Amino acid sequence: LYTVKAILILDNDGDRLFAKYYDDTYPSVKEQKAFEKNIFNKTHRTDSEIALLEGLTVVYKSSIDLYFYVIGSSYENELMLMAVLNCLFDSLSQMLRKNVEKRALLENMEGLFLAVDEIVDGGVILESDPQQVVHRVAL
Amino acid sequence: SSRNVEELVIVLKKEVIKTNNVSEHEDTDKYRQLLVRTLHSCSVRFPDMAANVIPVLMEFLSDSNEAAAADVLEFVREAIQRFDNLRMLIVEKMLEVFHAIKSVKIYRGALWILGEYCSTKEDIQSVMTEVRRSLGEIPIVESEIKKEAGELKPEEEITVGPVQKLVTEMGTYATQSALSSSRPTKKEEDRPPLRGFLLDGDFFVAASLATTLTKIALRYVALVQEKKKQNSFVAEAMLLMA
Amino acid sequence: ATCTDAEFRQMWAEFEWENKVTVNTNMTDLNDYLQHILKSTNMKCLTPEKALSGYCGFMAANLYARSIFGEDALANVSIEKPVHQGPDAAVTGHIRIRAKSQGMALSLGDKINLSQKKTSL
Amino acid sequence: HLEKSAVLQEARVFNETPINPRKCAHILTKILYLINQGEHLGTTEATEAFFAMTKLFQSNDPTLRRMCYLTIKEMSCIAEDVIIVTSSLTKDMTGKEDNYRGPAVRALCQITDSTMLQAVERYMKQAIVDKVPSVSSSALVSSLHLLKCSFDVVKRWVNEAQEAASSDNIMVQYHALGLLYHVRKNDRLAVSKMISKFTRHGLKSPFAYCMMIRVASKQLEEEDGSRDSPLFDFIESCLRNKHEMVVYEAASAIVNLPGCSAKELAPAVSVLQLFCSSPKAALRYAAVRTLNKVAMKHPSAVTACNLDLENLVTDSNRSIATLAITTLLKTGSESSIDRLMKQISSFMSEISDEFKVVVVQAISALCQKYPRKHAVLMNFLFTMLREEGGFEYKRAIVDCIISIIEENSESKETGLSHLCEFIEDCEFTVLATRILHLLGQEGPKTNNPSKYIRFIYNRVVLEHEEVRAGAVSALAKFGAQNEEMLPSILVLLKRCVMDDDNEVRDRATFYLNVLEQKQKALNAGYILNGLTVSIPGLEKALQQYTLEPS
Repeated sequence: LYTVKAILILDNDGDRLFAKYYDDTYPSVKEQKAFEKNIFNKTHRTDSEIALLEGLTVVYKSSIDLYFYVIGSSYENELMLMAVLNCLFDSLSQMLRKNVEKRALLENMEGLFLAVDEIVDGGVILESDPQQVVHRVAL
Repeated sequence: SSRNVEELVIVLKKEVIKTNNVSEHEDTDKYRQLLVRTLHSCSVRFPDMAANVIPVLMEFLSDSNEAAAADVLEFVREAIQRFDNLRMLIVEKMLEVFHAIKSVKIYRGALWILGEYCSTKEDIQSVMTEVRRSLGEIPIVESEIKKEAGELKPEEEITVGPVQKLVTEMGTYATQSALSSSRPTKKEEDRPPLRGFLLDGDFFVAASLATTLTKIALRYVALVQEKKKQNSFVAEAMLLMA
Repeated sequence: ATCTDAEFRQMWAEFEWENKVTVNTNMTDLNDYLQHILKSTNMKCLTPEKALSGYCGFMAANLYARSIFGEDALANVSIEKPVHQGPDAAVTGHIRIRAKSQGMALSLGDKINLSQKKTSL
Repeated sequence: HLEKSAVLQEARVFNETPINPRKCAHILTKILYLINQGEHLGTTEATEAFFAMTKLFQSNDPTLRRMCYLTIKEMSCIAEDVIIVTSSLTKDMTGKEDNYRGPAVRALCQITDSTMLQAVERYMKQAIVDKVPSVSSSALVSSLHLLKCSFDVVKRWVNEAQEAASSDNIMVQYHALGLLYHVRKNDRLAVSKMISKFTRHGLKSPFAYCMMIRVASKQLEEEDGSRDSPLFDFIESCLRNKHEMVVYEAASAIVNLPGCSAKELAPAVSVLQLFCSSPKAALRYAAVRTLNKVAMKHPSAVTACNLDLENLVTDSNRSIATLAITTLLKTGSESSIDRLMKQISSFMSEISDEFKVVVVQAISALCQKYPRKHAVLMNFLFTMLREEGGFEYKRAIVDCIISIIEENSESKETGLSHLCEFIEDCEFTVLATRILHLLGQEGPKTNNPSKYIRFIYNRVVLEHEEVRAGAVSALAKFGAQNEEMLPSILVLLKRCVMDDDNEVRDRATFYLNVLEQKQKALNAGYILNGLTVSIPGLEKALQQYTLEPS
């Protein structure tokens, strides 16, 4: 039981606006931020549903001032990961009552924290239905 | 000066790294090292300077950063090659900062002083052993410890490892294997040509001044005089860059 | 223009001279054909970069020029004249050449072979 | 954003009389923020905050309940007397609504230990069977965590877990089958029964397929007693649902280790299954591949080739281009190597930095891995030396040299010699060490050592200690192996460079004295060819494989 390695929603530098680690491989801030900077550097300023970083398929999207991440295994493809990443974007948008930017996330830090935990649970994909997550969470 | 040597030693004493002033010490290793070599070249030039240099060198060591010791140990060890059983006194100071370690340089240099100097001291299993089971960076450490560890007088040390344990150690560190000083840090030598073997063959007479490592250690390769750059560096290190 | 060992060394470091050719009629030492020809492609054989002995003793010339081409020109002419039982290729010399973007490097490379003109009207 | 001390502290009021769901929930949000923003809690204040929060469980508000689940899991390990919160979680857990149901089981089970395992079971059995994915999946992941604390309690849940497995709902099934496989295991055979039950089925759950493919990938013919085939009628060997990841995972295992052989509607020996998905968008990355395939990656390789090769050449986008190199690498093999090498040559032109180092390593690495001759490998290794001149390293001097002395040595030294003409001291410690080590060791009669010596002599002056020390010792060995050489050793060693620097001096004093002074019993003995300091494997090729599409 494992698909998603980690989820990060990063500003346009790779610094932690947010990350919640569905791996046990980053718990300390220094390394959680390093990871975040690492994934953001590869993936950014080339938007696609694919990136390969650290031998893992990284699926990412972007907004005005954020890049949104799911990191998962590379034995899969973008599309499986993408379903998590689409939930992540979508659910935060509907939850916060505003599209994902740094402003929406900061506006409601609580909605963001709770919403992401419903999407991924210890690296298993707990939820992937944006609607379900949003009802499930209370602001 | 006398030539250049006298006033260069005074001048170098001010420039070279100390525990006295921290406006003359720096944690960048090459500059520190170079400054030790400049001070030390004055001795090699002129005798009077040997007597001044060795106590100042011990102050250089007293900084007690891994690296700070390290640079210090590296030149002084060259000085001993020139200055045979004259710098017996330094060995005990030189061991001290060898234990907190994160670099190659400290291991290299210390192992050489402690190694050549063995008759003078008796500490050596204890000093070497904390480092031998400690880590840092150890490539070049191998080369320098390989020619070095046994040397001088066959049985004139003992703390829980006499000079013979040292020859055992010296051989293990070079490329062999042996329980001694709670095993050495690494065994696999530095740059491809060097290898263990020459010294392994060597130590005909176990770490004793004869025709062994000790000989080599208490002798200096070719001519070594002046500031012609034969165990020397040619004035004060900062002026030379220009 | 000319260099000393320090200027040559600095320029060696400054920009690459990996480019080499072996030029025939560099059988001879630095002084003879090689100097005269090198002169005509406004070059000059100066200081050494050699290390001679009983096993070593290729003749080495450090060359310099400052071309009106927006480049300098440098080269080292190594003359492979046997001082060993196994020479490179016997007599001949390999000229390792450069210029500042190695556009004159090539001039050095071939203008150290031969060079002669005459008529008798 | 926040300060961990102030927020951990003000939480202590809960422990007394104030419960204020708004204030406490905020304070909790702040805790989650301290972690999220990246901060580390202080233990005294954390321990205190944890005992305080449990009072807050009395008030049942969905946002406060939510805060409470995340905060207790994060604060659980950096807190004491946490056991009090179990009751409060059970109280919450039985309360109907997904907000409580799912999030509580997960928070409770994390804190729960074998003593406490028994308590959660009634509520767990009720939560696992749910076809409402939140409650069931959280309960299924929760059970996975609990297998640690106590196995036996979790095992009883196999029936509820199986019940969830029968859903075609993606989560409920993924979690149900995945968890079951872990749980019921006491022997292979009982797990195998669980898998066969779902196995005949054409799911619409890609995740279940994937987790199961992995269990399945090996030949299982004892599924539900016994059966006459390794058969998997769920995509692993079948292709009932198309979707490029599932299709890729399945196709690479089945082809040369049947999970079942090829069907007209489900290729499973033939190379096809990957290939029909192969022309695609970004999606293509799974599809285009290969791995194994009948009988080789090469007939397979041709399909996909248009896709992998055009992206790899065109895209100087890192994200696309990486997928394109991995995909080229996958369609590769022994045969493919002609093609793979031209492409990899081409690739650095798109991304050229580290990627440059990697392609010049790759072309050599591929030649060693997939044979196009060992010589060609050396010639590629020259091209690597030429292009980078510094991203070769120390491990390269040892690996190039060891590899080289299989055949190349006379040539390699000579090539190296030419290569050394490059750049006097920016070429690095390593190249000088390679020409030096090789010229020392071979003792050229293939070319005159005098060029080599002259080249090395200059490099030593202005380059690092380790090479200058290397140069004296090499010279000494060079002396012992070849008598001729001794005159050059003497001009070099008297110099302030190859001796009388620092490290260089010490080694030199030894090496010199042994050659000069002593018998050279030692020197003779020491040179056995004049070999390296260690002989590892062939490190480059694996390194290179991962490193290129990063």
